[PDB]
Amino acid sequence: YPPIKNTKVGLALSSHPLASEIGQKVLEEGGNAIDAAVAIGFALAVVHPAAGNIGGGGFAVIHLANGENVALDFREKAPLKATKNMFLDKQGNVVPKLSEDGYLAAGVPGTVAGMEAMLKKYGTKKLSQLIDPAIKLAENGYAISQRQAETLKEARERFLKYSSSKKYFFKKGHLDYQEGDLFVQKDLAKTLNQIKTLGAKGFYQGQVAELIEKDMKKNGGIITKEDLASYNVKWRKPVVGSYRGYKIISMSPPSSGGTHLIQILNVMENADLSALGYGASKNIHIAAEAMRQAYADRSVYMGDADFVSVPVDKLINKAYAKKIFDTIQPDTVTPSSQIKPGMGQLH
Amino acid sequence: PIKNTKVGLALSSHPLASEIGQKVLEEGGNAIDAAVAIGFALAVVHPAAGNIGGGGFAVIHLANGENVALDFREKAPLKATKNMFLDKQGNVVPKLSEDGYLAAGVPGTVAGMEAMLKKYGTKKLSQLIDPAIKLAENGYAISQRQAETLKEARERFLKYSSSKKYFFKKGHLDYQEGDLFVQKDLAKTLNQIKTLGAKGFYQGQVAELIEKDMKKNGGIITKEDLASYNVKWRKPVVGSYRGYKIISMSPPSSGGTHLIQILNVMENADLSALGYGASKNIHIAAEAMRQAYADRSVYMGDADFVSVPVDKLINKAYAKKIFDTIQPDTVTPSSQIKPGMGQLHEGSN
Amino acid sequence: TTHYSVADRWGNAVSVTYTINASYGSAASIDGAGFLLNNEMDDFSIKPGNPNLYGLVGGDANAIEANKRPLSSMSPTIVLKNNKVFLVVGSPGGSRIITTVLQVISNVIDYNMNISEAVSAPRFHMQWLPDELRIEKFGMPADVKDNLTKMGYQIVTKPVMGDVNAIQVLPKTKGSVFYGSTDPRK
Amino acid sequence: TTHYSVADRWGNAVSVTYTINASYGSAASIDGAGFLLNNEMDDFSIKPGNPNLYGLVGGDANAIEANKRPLSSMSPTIVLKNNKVFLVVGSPGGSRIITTVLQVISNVIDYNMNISEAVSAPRFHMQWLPDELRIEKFGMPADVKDNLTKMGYQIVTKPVMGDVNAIQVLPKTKGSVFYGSTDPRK
Repeated sequence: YPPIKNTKVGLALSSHPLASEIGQKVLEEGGNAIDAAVAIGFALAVVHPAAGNIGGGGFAVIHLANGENVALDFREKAPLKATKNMFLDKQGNVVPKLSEDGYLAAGVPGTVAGMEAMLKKYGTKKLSQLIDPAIKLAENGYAISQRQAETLKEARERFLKYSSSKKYFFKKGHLDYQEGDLFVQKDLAKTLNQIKTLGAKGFYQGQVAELIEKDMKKNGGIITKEDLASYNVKWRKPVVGSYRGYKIISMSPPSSGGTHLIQILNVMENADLSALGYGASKNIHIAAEAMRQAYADRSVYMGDADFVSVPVDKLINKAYAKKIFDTIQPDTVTPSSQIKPGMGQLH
Repeated sequence: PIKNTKVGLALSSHPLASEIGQKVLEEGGNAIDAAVAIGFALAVVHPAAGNIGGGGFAVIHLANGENVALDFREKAPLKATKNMFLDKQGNVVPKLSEDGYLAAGVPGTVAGMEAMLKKYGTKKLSQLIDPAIKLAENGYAISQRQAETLKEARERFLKYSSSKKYFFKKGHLDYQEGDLFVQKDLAKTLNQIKTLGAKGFYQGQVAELIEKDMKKNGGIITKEDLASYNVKWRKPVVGSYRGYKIISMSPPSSGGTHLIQILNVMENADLSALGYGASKNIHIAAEAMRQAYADRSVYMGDADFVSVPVDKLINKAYAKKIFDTIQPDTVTPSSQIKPGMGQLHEGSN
Repeated sequence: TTHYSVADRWGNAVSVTYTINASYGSAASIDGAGFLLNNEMDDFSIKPGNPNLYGLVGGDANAIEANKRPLSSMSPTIVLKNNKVFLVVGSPGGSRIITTVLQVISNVIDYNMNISEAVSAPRFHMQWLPDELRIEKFGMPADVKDNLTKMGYQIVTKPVMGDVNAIQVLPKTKGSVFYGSTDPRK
Repeated sequence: TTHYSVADRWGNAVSVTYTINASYGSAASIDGAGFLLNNEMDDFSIKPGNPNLYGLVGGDANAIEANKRPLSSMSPTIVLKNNKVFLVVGSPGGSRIITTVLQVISNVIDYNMNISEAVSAPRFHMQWLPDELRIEKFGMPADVKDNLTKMGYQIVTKPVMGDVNAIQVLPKTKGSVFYGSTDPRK
């Protein structure tokens, strides 16, 4: 139960021991939270391939020593050739797994751009140094954990469909990796070294960009050098809220999380949850009904704010939350079928 | 959960003690050898409970299928008397049975460790105790929790010169998390045991130190008490619960008896039906517990000195009767509970 | 998806959630580069009313367009108190991310749990569609489920939700103390 | 009090619970020997009806007598399933030892929890006198507490109970696997 503790350099926590240690060591060596975050970002792209990555994207919410709160959007972008019904057959019907497995299901990767973006703006150490640990792990390998042997096995069927993956995630003869096996990733190392040397350009340009485009074209994908060269992170303002005297700073669009998190919290704030304590059906009911309305709202008002109008300010307005709370009945629920996005309000 | 499929596991409340035990299993010792090394290790790294100055029980399952129990519980001193903790008016003398030298029973831990080792171990006490000696001599790091407990016991330690010297840094300062704690006198005592075995504690120099400090501070333990200390191999209490066999400690402990008793009552209900935490299941376990502790207050004691109806307390027939008294949706106030439920009456006794 | 939290001695705090969407993303790699490609496009509404990998639905707001970024549920968050770092939290889990993060925060602020307790605590989930109250094994006792079922909820026990890596910073007389917690779920 | 469990590859299992009674026992050490003396005499009934440190009471059976051993609640236990070690469990906690140990056993056998879950699960306690149902913080939700209270229980929240160090052995295709768990309460 006892939480991890530190009273000197702070904490750097991730879902993988090697990556967390790598980040912690950056803190011990003098780097700041950003330096450590960038170091962790690349480490996880090596030791936790199921999620950690350089081929995906994500978000970063940051509180700076000077009191400023910023959000970094390095989410993937639909390719330049992507279309509204690109995953439907010639009858408007969803083409099975076309948006789940394969090269066409991929958006332009932003992770690498994101790491360099936050480093250049708020970091203090050089990328070349913060990326060395991951490079070492990719070059010399690491032990396949118990959980990894599993997840890797549950994804075997998918890997098999693609030669590229068959070569990187299987031992000779396309055999699954077992717990304890030493997993080495030479090509990933090369790519990482490219970034270490040329920075983000080592990924979105040159050989790596070449490999991406040619392999994409060769496999029915649509990502091209044009896409990579045009990928751009976006520093956005975080969505902000308050909860019983605490300031909530979370991710704004293209993420819906921060908005609905603050929305639901706003509804719950109208009740004294502390009174009945954790796990009381009375408190769970209030939170669940708030969630119910928020997810309904999500299905209609949420999208990339750069392309559509998203009523963030309205959804996080406490008056709107108060209107939701007042509809919550003490011992009965509001069926989802009777829920109406926006409640009719939002105007 | 931690795991092992090679030599097994040795688990304790202190990582250094657990490692010492695990190391014994790795080096080829059996469960008893590892238990003995841990017993001495905890007496160094976990002074709040680990010890050589107290006592306890060991329940053992041997590879051949036999189940035995070792009683190394302290004994009231030879000069102990029924009202020794009461004043002339028959009222409890505050703290007399809790703080100080008169609150002590004759220690059995050391006799117990040696007893189980010589009967079921495979290694020499001399080697199994070295890790502990090393920790007492070289010292170990005070943990966060340990700093907390030492601090809370501060007022009690201050009452005695011996403890003020051993459990406080120079100047009566509380040990802090991270401080290296060295125990030279303890190492000296552990070395006597390493060289002479149990006799290194119950006799010779150590026995003298004990009797001397006792006389000086109002305690009644003497060299005779120590030389007379005896462990006892007893039959464990045995029971069953939904197919599984329950092996636990018999008197002088009431633990195994009431554990089997309470589980016997619970066995009459299908707890799986509602699952963990259901008030319906808690009610049955709680009312069973209520009757068990009521029974404890009257029928439990050292069976060598008093008649203890262990077999009747763990009989599923008695448990069924207790179960039947449990009323749905309502408790039986403790004021209304009758120890024994009229099932433990041996005539007019 | 995976999330990591970082906080230093200077007062900086970084909460990062990134992913390739599903486990191993699209399962397809870039030959010669050695990295897996994401299948983030599935976070787009590829057809009105069509539920994706997490049961989420959408209309026009989240339809596919060139260079548009697909809607996400990732909730990297930082909670402040007196403008100082108090909590750094986030988690993976598709649609359940929002509710998971929300519960950890509520656990600390509403029930005064330390970050370890807040993270370990059983979690529930409601996402409108499907109309069910998702819970975890051993997470809710009979008495609670009975009362919720009476209210109209359709309770379903499913795999544990999330993998929260959080940090709690508390002001010390001379400096600050950092408390962290990894999730016992994964 | 403290408990430790050991199980080896030959099939032996040793469950040991030992103590000097209270935290640091009598708080008095043997000068020149470096060890603390137990305050085990308090486990005796020093006066009919007088509650000891754990609220336990007694009469003749547990009265003081020279050379007699004071009654204990220590419950070092071993559970078998076919004369083969299944669980090695025990715990400190005075009067609460008995209930702590049986709940862990129950959690495994009745609710099929693995040893880690079994140990971590909240615990309750009833010892007849005082007439109260003792629970742990965050251990029992309002719904359950309300129903138990309506039954007649006087619920009280007190410090966490115990420090279980347990081992679970499960037969494997080729041999046995040993699962262990320390107590978070430790």
